[PDB]
Amino acid sequence: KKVIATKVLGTVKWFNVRNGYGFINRNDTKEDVFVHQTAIKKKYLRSVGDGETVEFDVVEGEKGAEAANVTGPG
RNA sequence: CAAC
Repeated sequence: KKVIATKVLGTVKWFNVRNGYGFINRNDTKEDVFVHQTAIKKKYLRSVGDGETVEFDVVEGEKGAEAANVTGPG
């Protein structure tokens, strides 16, 4: 729950709706961050598309950094 | 729920 960064922009590398997670590449550091489906703000009410630009917070999850509050840019 |  510890917030590391906010209003980070990134590109969805892939998001798998069967597994319910994917990875976003941060535009500011070029590092991949894990994104779980429950972290996406609202058929797939919580999903993002491969190649999409998204805005998110980076928080400290159980297994390291992860995306939170994932939305479109702006 | 950590490389599909």
